[PDB]
This record gives sequence, structure tokens and C-alpha cells, in this order.
Amino acid sequence: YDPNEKTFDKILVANRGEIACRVIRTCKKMGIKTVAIHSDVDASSVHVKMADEAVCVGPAPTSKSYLNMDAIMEAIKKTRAQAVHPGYGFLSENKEFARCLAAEDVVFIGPDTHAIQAMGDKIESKLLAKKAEVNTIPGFDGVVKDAEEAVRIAREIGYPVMIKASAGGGGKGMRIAWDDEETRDGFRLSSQEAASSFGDDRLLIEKFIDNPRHIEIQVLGDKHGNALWLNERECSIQRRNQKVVEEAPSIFLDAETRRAMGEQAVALARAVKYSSAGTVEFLVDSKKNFYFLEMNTRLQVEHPVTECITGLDLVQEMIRVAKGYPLRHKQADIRINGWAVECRVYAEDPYKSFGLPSIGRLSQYQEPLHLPGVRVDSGIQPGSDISIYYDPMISKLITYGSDRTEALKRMADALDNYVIRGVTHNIALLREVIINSRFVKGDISTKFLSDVYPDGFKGHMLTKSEKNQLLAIASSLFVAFQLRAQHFQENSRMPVIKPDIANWELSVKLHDKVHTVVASNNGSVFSVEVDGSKLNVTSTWNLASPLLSVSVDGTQRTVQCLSREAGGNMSIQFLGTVYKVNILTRLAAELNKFMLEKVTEDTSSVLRSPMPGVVVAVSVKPGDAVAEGQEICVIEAMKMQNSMTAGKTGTVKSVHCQAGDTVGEGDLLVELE
Amino acid sequence: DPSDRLVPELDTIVPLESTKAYNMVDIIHSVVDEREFFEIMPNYAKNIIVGFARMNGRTVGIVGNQPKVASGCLDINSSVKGARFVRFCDAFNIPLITFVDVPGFLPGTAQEYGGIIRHGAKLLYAFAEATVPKVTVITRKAYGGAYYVMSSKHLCGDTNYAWPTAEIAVMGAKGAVEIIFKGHENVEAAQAEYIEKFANPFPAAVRGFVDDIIQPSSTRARICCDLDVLASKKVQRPWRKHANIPL
Amino acid sequence: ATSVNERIENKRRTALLGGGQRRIDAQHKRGKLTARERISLLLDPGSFVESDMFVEHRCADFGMAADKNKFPGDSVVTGRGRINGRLVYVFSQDFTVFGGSLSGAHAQKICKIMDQAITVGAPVIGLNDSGGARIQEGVESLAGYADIFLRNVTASGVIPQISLIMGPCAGGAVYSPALTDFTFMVKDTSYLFITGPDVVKSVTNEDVTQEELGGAKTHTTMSGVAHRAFENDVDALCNLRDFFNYLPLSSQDPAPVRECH
Ligand SMILES: CCC(=O)SCCNC(=O)CCNC(=O)[C@H](O)C(C)(C)COP(=O)(O)OP(=O)(O)OC[C@H]1O[C@@H](n2cnc3c(N)ncnc32)[C@H](O)[C@@H]1OP(=O)(O)O
Ligand SMILES: Nc1ncnc2c1ncn2[C@@H]1O[C@H](COP(=O)(O)OP(=O)(O)OP(=O)(O)O)[C@@H](O)[C@H]1O
Ligand SMILES: *C(=O)CCCC[C@@H]1SC[C@@H]2NC(=O)N[C@@H]21
Ligand SMILES: [Mg+2]
Repeated sequence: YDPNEKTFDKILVANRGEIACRVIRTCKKMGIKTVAIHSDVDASSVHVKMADEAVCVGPAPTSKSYLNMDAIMEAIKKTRAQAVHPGYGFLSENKEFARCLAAEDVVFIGPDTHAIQAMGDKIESKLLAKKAEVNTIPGFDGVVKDAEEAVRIAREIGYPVMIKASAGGGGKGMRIAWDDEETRDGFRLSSQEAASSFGDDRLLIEKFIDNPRHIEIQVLGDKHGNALWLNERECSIQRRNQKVVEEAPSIFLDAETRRAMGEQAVALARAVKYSSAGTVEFLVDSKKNFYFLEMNTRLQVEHPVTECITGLDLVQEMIRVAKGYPLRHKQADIRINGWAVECRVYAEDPYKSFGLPSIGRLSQYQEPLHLPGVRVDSGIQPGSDISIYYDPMISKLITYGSDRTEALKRMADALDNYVIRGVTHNIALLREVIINSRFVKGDISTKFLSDVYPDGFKGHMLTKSEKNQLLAIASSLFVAFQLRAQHFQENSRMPVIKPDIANWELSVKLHDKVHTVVASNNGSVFSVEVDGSKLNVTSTWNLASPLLSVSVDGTQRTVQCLSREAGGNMSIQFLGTVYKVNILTRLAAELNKFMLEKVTEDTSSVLRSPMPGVVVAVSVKPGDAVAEGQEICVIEAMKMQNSMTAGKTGTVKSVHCQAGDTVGEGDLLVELE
Repeated sequence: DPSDRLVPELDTIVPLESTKAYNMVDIIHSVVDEREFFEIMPNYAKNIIVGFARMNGRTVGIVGNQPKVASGCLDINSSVKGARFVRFCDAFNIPLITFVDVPGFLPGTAQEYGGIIRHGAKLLYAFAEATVPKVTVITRKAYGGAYYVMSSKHLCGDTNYAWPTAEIAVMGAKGAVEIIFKGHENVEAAQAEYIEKFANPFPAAVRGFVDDIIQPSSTRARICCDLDVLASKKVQRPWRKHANIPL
Repeated sequence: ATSVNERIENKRRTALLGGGQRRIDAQHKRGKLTARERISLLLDPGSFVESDMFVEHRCADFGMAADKNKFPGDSVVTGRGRINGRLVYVFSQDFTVFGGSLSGAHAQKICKIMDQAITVGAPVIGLNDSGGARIQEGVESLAGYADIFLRNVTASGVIPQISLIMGPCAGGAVYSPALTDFTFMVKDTSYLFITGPDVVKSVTNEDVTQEELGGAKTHTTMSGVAHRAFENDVDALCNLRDFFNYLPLSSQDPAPVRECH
């Protein structure tokens, strides 16, 4: 971080979120004025306030705000910017942006346009790698145009044949096929889906490597024809061909394989004349045979983890290379320092489809920065709302240590000490993945999530001892709440006589079972007898802090209380999973045995207008399947639009009202199922 | 639960434009102790919110306008729902906290025929009678008579704050422009100059109608402090057997 | 030659004629008396004592500083008087000046007389005829309303409060009659509604007139807001005197006992 050397005074970051924050931080560390672009919605984001100044680019959608080249051009023109960093995604691969940007004196911090166009398409990359005398997947050379050609090539290239639409990316346009009938039907399906999504219509067909490890090598090319491979990374844990959990030092791979793959990556980079940071992805099989898949021509998302094992600021080196300075490090200087494991925390429900995007507003957000060896990259602050216009990802959490076990332990602690309230996240998935026996042992492939949980994500199946610990903690929390409720200030008119109850006899219903608990309190110690087993719980019993640390039989646990009702229901996050427990007293349980079940059918099929007014717009039509929270018909009434929503998940039977219609109070507007 | 806790999540809860809506219960949960709120009549007259909560361990009564339901307008049902809750809280020495975002009173022949005047007077009287400490925070809007119905300073309010998105006006900027500049009929510049001086909390501030324009993230830290000072409040009123509620 | 005395006389003669002569002719054409005529009819002859005669509005926005927009009295006549020998405080709103709309000075005069009445323990009678609130002045006008309203709540159960609606009354000037003990209206010339028919058409999309939205029949037969309605202003004031003879002057006083035959 030497500031003596001259470097660009003004840098514009053409991205948003965590990467913009990271670039702003690393530019501030090296004394550069920063420019941040933002849409109207993101006008109060973290990267806007951290930047020295910001320029609005346009409306909410990304196709009109951050993907608008002309707005970026005029923003650079007005701000007298000297350099631009695209982060990753968006316009980082845009040749048109590159040419209109090099039209003026401003320079693009990244690889040359030649490498971008060479690696943008898949078949050209594969033929270049073949010319680069590097190991590749045995597959058909060219583009298959007919299903018959697909099947005849599939005869020789192998029964497990994978069809990939050329260009594009993001995990789409890739599908595995077994049979010749499968070959042809997958061919046609890939054809229309590539036409609809990518539009390239070109298909690459190649052998599918069975149970591969998705290893990745980070390379740092410069303008003086030098390529350095920064160790390796593993991204085997994938979801819809999208990586979630990564580890920089790969255990399966050994030193000789590391050197061979690094040399291959360096040779390929020199062949392509790469002059910036990038990564190369390989699929290592059981027999340590790797094959070129894709060489990402931008700052890879999982870059920080390798920093933790190297100590080099990748963005700083990218900026210095873009200036034109030679690399200040040698291949011998690169080494492995400790261990590093990281996980991407998304705003998705892991219980459904292994993570499906959700929206909302973050009412509470706290990161475990106080924990040792934890790095958090996030463009998220309390109050930030997750929208549909952008990637529904919250943060990236990195842990580094001396060895793998310490890093995993610190990762588990960090996930247990992570506060997110307002949306549904995938912390349970990440914690179960890191604490899985197979993951600790080292047997991981690209089918880890699929094979480990075949029926889907279900939650942390807790053992007998863990169940007893959870029941004791819940009972102790219940009794602590009661004791706090008994504490009043002195009245001096009607003195309070605190009851002298010594033993609390509770019934705790968990999942479907019911347990009898006997809890006793002595100061800050709770002696809890659950079905005979005796446990001791000690803690400060602070009932207001979001995170609560307790000690059950010496074992220290961190739990959260996300909900609590006077009825007895309580939602508690324990070991990363949210459990619902209903706690009652013994007398209350005996009396509750008499209560009858209440059938809840409801109607939720008639929509009432709050007042007379003009319906500004209707986004539904008869036959639309909608769920809770979705606006049905927005009604404009007295310079205010109300987005009235459906009460239940039911298909829209009829939309009686239409756009631009005036109605009175409580009129027939929408009928649901 | 510390009384100085910051609430940055409220710094952007109010949407930029007055056309969109937001949930006042989110603000209430972010402000009160441990986010525990006991709502009264949660399903009836939902355009107003009343309930019991705690600040620094002291019982408080919460009143507010709900922009989600019926645009936050006041009507007969909401006025009657709020008035009796305020009267009960005043009769038993419980402080009152009000969150104000109200465009006005709901118009129409139904409201006039039902006697909206009597029930609006009920709510106004209930807020004017109270001798318990009362703290008011204006979030977005306070127009017309609804401004001083919802526990203004002029009803012997104690402390009133305005968020930076507050909009205190006699009535809508447009209608004000046409009623003032009727002959001018040049709203192109008339509205522009009107929205530059009066589409902002500065008028009421310079007249001293609000005590200070506070950042939302300090809301709780302010209110608790006030409730610690106003605990000794005592006021004297002329003797009477009982007053005449407009029932 | 001293101009102070001639200025005093000119200001007096301007106050007695309100905001003009053709405006008074228009007021009488609609069958409506002026505020001073109403006060003269209500009180015993030669018993009205006026207060705040020269009080003026202090707004200086949108051209209100011009002398053409400066009227002594400021659209309200306040004072005290006697009905059948018993003391009463009274205010009458002058529709002639700016439509009788409220301002700082208007509210200050009303609040002053209300404070005097609660000090001595006498009833308050208010003749309401106000187009609304002066919007050029702005938020201060609202304050006026609120101040008045506060005093109403303070005086409830202490001194009797009577309101007679003798003209149009919209906006916030509908809650002062509601907070008082009794409300009377004059048929075919008095209106009470929060929002005018144009706003109702704009929002609720229903075309109604003033008479069926806030007329005396509406508020005396199907709204429960007004207590009685009278044919014209003279009959209304005579009946107001008759009604006033019933009530005590303050809650401290006992019920009035007369001589019976
Ligand atoms: C958003 C759309 C809007 O702005 S509508 C709501 C605000 N706009 C308004 O015009 C309300 C005030 N206009 C009204 O007519 C009053 O509400 C009511 C009570 C109905 C008066 O009825 P009316 O007897 O017919 O009066 P008018 O129209 O014949 O005019 C006579 C004089 O009265 C005056 N007046 C009345 N209200 C105010 C007011 N709030 N502020 C200032 N002046 C008012 C008018 O200026 C008018 O003066 P002039 O004698 O024509 O010179
Ligand atoms: N030939 C193959 N054999 C087996 N698995 C493959 C093959 N090609 C791709 N995959 C699987 O698909 C995943 C995603 O592939 P790929 O990197 O091409 O997708 P992408 O959406 O273009 O990714 P990126 O964001 O890196 O551009 C890989 O991690 C791997 O698990
Ligand atoms: C915005 O268009 C609001 C229009 C409704 C008018 C409200 S209603 C009650 C207040 N009294 C008045 O005259 N305007 C305000
Ligand atoms: Mg890829």
C-alpha cells in the first residue's frame, strides 16, 4: 500500500453491492478519488455513501440503469474520471463498452478486448485450448446442427454426453443426456431454449465428467507478458451450477497437480495475452485428470478467499497493472499460508428448491466482525431491502486459520453469530454443509447437495443429547421470562409479594412429541430435568440481546429467539436451524387437553376496495395463480395508491374491475379461488 | 434493552414519493422495547393503530396512522377507536406516543351523514384533554385539520419531532396554488416556488411548531429520554364535576 | 392639525362597514345580516362592549401586505354584553372580509374573549360564518384553529358554550361547533361539511350540492350534529335569547330560579 507511486486520481466503479464496496475500500487504501454509480432505488446504498461522490444513472431496472452505456459515458465525462472498474458481471464482458471507452483517454481496468471476444464463446475457447496443448474434455469440434449429427457424434464421444449452449452462462443452457433418443430430444430442447434465452443457437456437445471436483486457478497477468498462478481454489459445492461454499486450499489436489495446473494456466494465459486478473476452471476427476472448462475474463467472485492464503490485494494489483507497472512478485514468492473457507449468504429459502430468491426489508442486520479470523464482504446495511431487480445475495463470509478444522470451527461460530431479520436466508444450509461428516472428511463432488439431501433440504436432524440441550435451553428461557415478568418497581401503597415457587413443571411440545421438564432456578443456574436426564444451564440471561450465549453441561451454545407469544409458542434458532417449541405448564397442558381443534378454512376469495376511487392499474387476470403478499389491484385514491394483496395462495377466479375504473367503498373487484 | 439503542433501519423506511405506502407497525416494532407490542383492535378500523408497549420498562400507549390501509385517512371508526384508548391511557397515568402520517379526513356523503364531525371532535377532544406526557413524531404528512387532531403542540403537546420526510401543509400544494394564484393561473412556476418553501417541515419549525427535525435512527433514543423527564409532569385545570364529551 | 384623531375616526368607520359596501349589499341580497346587525339583535340594546376593534392581521405573503388587503377588525367582531341582564361573551364572524376565513388575528380575538369568559365565569355564544382558513398565511392559520379548539376542551363543563351556524362553514371550522354544548343552524343559508362538493366529486365521484351535503335539514334530521334549525336570522336570534334564559352562567352557579305565577 505504498502511496508514493503515481496512480489514477479518479476511478469510477461500474457495479453495485459488495464488489463496489470492496473496490471503494481498496481505492481509499491507496489514495484514489472514487466515483460510484447508482440507480434511483440504490441512492442510499453502502457503496454510494462510502464513495467520495456518486452519479445517478437511471431508473430501478438494471437493463436501464447499470447496463446503459451512454449514462456511464456521460458520468465519466462530467466527473473527469481517469479509470473504470467493472467489478464482475454487467459490462465487464461488453465489447461495445470497451471500444466506446477506449475511444477516449480513459482506460478499462481489465483484460484486452481480444481475450474477451476469444473467451466469450465456448467453441472458440475449446479450440484455442486445443491449440494451447492443454488437457480438455474429449468432445465434438464445431457446432452440431441436426439431431442426427448429435446422435452420431454421441455414438463415439461417450454415453454420458453433456450438451451446452454456446456463449451465455449463469448455469443455464447445460444439460446431461444418456441415450441417443435423449441425445436428440435434449438437442432440440436446447435449441429452442438457447434461442429464447441466449439467442446464439450454437450448441457445444462434449463428454460429461462423472463426479468431478470444480477446481479453479487464479492467474494475474500483466502488460509485460508475465503470468502468475495464485495457488488454487475449490468450488465443488454448487446449486443449479452456481457455487455457494468454497475452499481455497484443495485437499484432494496435491503439489505436483498444483504445479502442473498452474503451468498449464500460465501457458494458456500467455497464449491469449491476458494482461489482468482472471481464473481458469478445471474439472478434476478421481484419477487427478483435469480438463479446461472456462477461463473467466474478469475479477472472479470467489477472489477474497485466496487472498487469505496469499496476502495479495487482487484489486490493487489489477489497478497497478492497468497503470502499466511490472508485477512486483515472482512465482516463487507465491505460497500457501494457513487455510481459508468461505460461504456466500443469499436471500433465499434453502428449504425450497435448495434456495429460491425472496424479497423483503432487513429490519435487523449484524455481522460477527468481533469473532476471530472472520472477514465479511457486504453491500448490506440495516434497512436495505432485497428487490427483484438484482442478485438476491446478502453477503460473503470468509474464515481463515492455521488448518482446515480451525477454519471450519470459526465458520460455524460466525454463522451462529450472524443476525439477519427481515428476509429468509440460507444460513442453515451453509452450517450443515460445513459441519457435515463427508465435507470434513474430504469426499466432495459437484453432486454434494443433491446426493447428501436427495429428498430436499429438511433441517438439522438433532440427536438425543442435542434434543435434551435444546429442551433445557427453551425451558430455562421460559422460566427466565416468567421471573423477569415478576419484577416490578416498589409501589409503597400495595407491596408486591413475589411467589416462592421453587420447581416449574412444564410441558414442551417439539415437532410432534411432548416432553415433561422440571426446572429449578438458583441465581443464574437452571437445573433442568428432561425425561430424567439432568442438565445445568448458565448464562447472563439477557432477554433483549438478539444473540444469547448459554453453557449447557460445559458446552457453550449460541441461540437466538426470533419469536415468542404469551400462548407458549416460541421460535428459537439453535445450531443454525429454527425450531418451534410450545411450552406450557402442567396444569395448562391438562386443561388444554380438553380444548377442541379449530378448523381454519376461511374464504380469502373476495376483494374489497378500501374507499371509492379510481383503480390505477390491474396486474392480474382471471386464471392467475398468486400467493400471499402479491399485489392484486392497485387502487389510486386521493393522491395515494394502495397495492391491495391476496389473503391466501389461490388462482384468480375473476377480475371484475379493470384499469381506469371508478368504484365505491366495498365493491366487487376480485374473486379468488 | 438499552434506552440509547439506535434504529438505522428506520432511516429509509419512508418511500421517496408520497404515492407509495409503508407499514407503521414496522416503525413501532423498531422503536419499542424488545419489539414487543400489544395491539388493541388490530382488525377493526385498520387505518389507525393503537396499542400498549414499553419504553425503558415503563408502560406506554402507542397511537399512529397506517398508510397501508385507507391511505392513513381518518374516518368515524378510526376516530372512535383512538379516542377511547387515549382517554383510558390518560385516566390511568400512561404516557402517549403518536406517529403522524395522515393526508386528511375521508370525504363523501357517507361520512357526513354518519356524523364525521362528532367523531373527529371525539378524537380531538381526547387528545386535548390528556394530562399525561405525550410525544409526537411526524413521519411524512400532516395536512388540514388532521394535523392538529393528531396531537399537535397546540393541544398542550410536550415534545414534537419531524422526520426529514415530513410534509406539514394547510392543504395540498396544488389546490393551495390554484386557490392562492387563481388569477395568476401559472402553476408552472407557482407550484415550483410553492413546493420549494412549503413542501418541507421548515415552516412549522421556524414558527416553533416542532421542537427539532431529528434523524429517524435516533427516534427511540430521543423518546425514552423525554419519557424520563416528563415523568413528573403536573398540570392544573379549572374545577368541574365532569366535562361534556361530544359523544 | 393632528392626523391621529382623523386616522382613528377613519379606522372606526372602516371597521363598522367591514370589508366594503357592495359586499354588504351582496350579503343582504342573499338574505343574510351582517355580523354587527346580528350582535345588535342578540344583545340587550346599548349593552355591547366591543374588544380588539383595531386588531389587524400580520401576514405579509402573496400580496397581503398591501393596504387593499388590510381591514380593521379582521373579519370578526368580539366583545361582551348582556341578555336579560345576565353577562355573556360573544363573537360574530364577518363573511365580508376575505370570506370570514380565519387568521392569526381572528383566532387571537376569539381566544382572548374565551379566556375572559372562563376567567369571570360567563357563557360564550359564537355566530359562525366563515368560508374557511386564510391559506396565504399558511400553517399559522391551523395553529389558530387548534388554539381555539384547546380552549373549548378546557371550557367544557365549566361555562356553557353555544354555537349558531349562520353561513357556510368548511374545513377545520366545523369542530368548534362540535366541541360546544349546543349547536343551532339557520335553514337554507347555513352549511357544515369538512369537504366541499367539488372535492367529493373529485374523490368519491358523486355529484351533490351544498344543501344536501351540509345543509340544516341534513344536520338536523339525519346527522345528529345540530340541535335545532330556524327559518331566518331574526327568528334564530330571538330563539337563542329564549334558550339562553334557561342556562346558568357557570357550573358553580345553581340552576336559575325565576318568579312563577
Ligand atoms: C385540491 C382542490 C381544492 O383546492 S378544493 C378545497 C380548497 N379549495 C376551496 O376553494 C375551499 C374554499 N372555497 C369555498 O368555497 C368554501 O369551502 C365554502 C365554505 C364552500 C364557501 O362557500 P361560498 O359561500 O360559496 O363562497 P364563494 O365561493 O362564493 O366565495 C366567497 C368568498 O369567500 C372566500 N373564501 C371562502 N373560503 C376561503 C378560504 N378558505 N380562504 C380564503 N378565502 C375564502 C373566497 O375568497 C371568496 O372571496 P370573494 O368574495 O369571491 O372575493
Ligand atoms: N463437461 C462437463 N462435465 C461435467 N460437468 C460439467 C461440464 N461442464 C460444466 N459442468 C458443470 O457445470 C457447472 C457450471 O458450468 P460452467 O462454468 O460452464 O457454467 P457458467 O454458467 O457458464 O459459469 P460461469 O459463471 O463460471 O461463467 C460446473 O461447475 C460443473 O459442475
Ligand atoms: C388531497 O387531495 C386531500 C384532499 C382531501 C381534503 C382534506 S380533507 C380534510 C381537510 N379539510 C380540507 O378542507 N382539506 C383537507
Ligand atoms: Mg462457467
